[PDB]
Amino acid sequence: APFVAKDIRVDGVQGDLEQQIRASLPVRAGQRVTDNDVANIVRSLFVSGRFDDVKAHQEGDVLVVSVVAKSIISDVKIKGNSIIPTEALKQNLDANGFKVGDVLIREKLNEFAKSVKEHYASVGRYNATVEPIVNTLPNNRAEILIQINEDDKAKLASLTFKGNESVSSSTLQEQMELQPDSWWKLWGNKFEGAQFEKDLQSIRDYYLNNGYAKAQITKTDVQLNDEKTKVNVTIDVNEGLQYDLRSARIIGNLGGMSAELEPLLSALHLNDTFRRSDIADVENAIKAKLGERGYGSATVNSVPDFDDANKTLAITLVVDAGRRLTVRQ
Repeated sequence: APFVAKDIRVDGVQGDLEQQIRASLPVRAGQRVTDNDVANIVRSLFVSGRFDDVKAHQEGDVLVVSVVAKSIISDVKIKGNSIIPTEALKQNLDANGFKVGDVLIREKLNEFAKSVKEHYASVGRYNATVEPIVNTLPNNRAEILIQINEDDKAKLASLTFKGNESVSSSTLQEQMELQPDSWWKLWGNKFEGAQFEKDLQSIRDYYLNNGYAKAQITKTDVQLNDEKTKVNVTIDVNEGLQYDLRSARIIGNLGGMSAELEPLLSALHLNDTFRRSDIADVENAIKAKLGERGYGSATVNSVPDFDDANKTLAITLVVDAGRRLTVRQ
């Protein structure tokens, strides 16, 4: 849709190149320009090889040209490398166009990372990870960082606890199967060794097996290492107040049985420190009991109610019994 380009902005870039883009622009501040002219700019730009993307529209009186330029490589560095010597990894980069000269092509980077993974596997580190990182820098440049873990893991260095008001470090780490100097599989990336999932329970269980029935575990850090041995771990825990059990009131669909279920709240110790494990064993018999009469899908669910103020807690075992059975011969 033709128009007069009073100004001509060029958006993607800085200096160096912003300059040469301008200097080659087939068009002139001031003239009026067709779709066709503008296409000519955009195609000329793409043919250089230098851009992942070029667009061009009118923004009032100015022809704007946005752009996204291939970075060029300032430093290449590798951490975690350890039995493929850096010499050879550096040689590989340099054969695959990741010399410092060069214009980074990002996809070839991931291809390169895959290929190094495949070499680590000809030497039997089938768990290796080779993840490349690109930090971008001004002047249309960037540096490359190849991160390598040749196994996952290495030995666990330190656990550290934050927000543990009342319970000590030393206590919680007896709750945990994972002790220092035992290994710490890190399943690449980002999903805590499976078994550490376990131990976060042990803990939750134990604040709940000892009053603190708000204890949410807040967050968890993992500190790797530069070389990818040793890791430091940090568990952030919010204990909250340490409640007590006053009432133990039941509801819902009990399939008659209210009868013989009410005698079950009884090896409970009302007006004493709350406890999940006790509260559970109730649900267990409640559920065994309902099972006798053929209700063996019955579901208990411990809702609560709080005196934060007066330090106590009101149990509401919502039950219901998934049908009765009746087999008949």
